[PDB]
Amino acid sequence: SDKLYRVEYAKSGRASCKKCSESIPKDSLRMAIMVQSPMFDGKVPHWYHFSCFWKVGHSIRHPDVEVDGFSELRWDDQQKVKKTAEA
Amino acid sequence: DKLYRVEYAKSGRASCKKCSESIPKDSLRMAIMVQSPMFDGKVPHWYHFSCFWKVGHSIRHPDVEVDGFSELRWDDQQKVKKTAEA
DNA sequence: GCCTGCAGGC
DNA sequence: GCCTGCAGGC
Ligand SMILES: [Zn+2]
Ligand SMILES: [Zn+2]
Repeated sequence: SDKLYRVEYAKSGRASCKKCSESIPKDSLRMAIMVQSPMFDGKVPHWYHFSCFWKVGHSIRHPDVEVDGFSELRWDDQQKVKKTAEA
Repeated sequence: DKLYRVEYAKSGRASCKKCSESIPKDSLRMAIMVQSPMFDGKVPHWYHFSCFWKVGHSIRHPDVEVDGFSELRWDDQQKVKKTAEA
């Protein structure tokens, strides 16, 4: 993907939130900023807790198109994302 | 503590202790379970379903002797039950 | 228990 | 691409 953001249920409980530094629990809703790596080719996620993600400031107009993995979310979470972005 | 286990193969890496060929992921496989003296916990010796019977393993009552039996799909439950009889 | 293949994190 | 955890084999 070439999108700037990603959302998904945490594939493990091992990722740390770039903002608050705590672990992001398996299966919890997490969002990433996708960044290029200097050490190799490929994009790499910077993960945040859902709430942590929004605190750090974001002008996401249409979550459905800008955020990779939006469609694979449970419906009510797709809403939680829209309501939050629009806020 | 049952002596046998049956399940759909969790991976494709296990090798049949009768014929030596690999046991394909999700295929129906059977094990005799053995206690390890190197660590607490049982080691399974896996077989392709058919190979299991060709080495002299024997089961009268699958339901009770074979761990995992009742989570098999129905037709596989019947296959095991009949093969055991035969 | 040890190994290994690979998924997840970075 | 490097590191590590871990599931799955034995
Ligand atoms: Zn956080
Ligand atoms: Zn075999």
